[PDB]
Amino acid sequence: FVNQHLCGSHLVEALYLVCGERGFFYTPK
Amino acid sequence: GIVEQCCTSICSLYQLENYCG
Repeated sequence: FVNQHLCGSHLVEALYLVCGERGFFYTPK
Repeated sequence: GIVEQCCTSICSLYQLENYCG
């Protein structure tokens, strides 16, 4: 599911699923 | 940043994991 254009909430959802308990940082700049 | 690599271009697992904690 990660090899596509991921924008907005879809990108944050992908980070949430991939990173799991590691957490993540979202910096759109 | 992540938007340029994953939204305006096609994302990858490597790129997403760059931003995990």
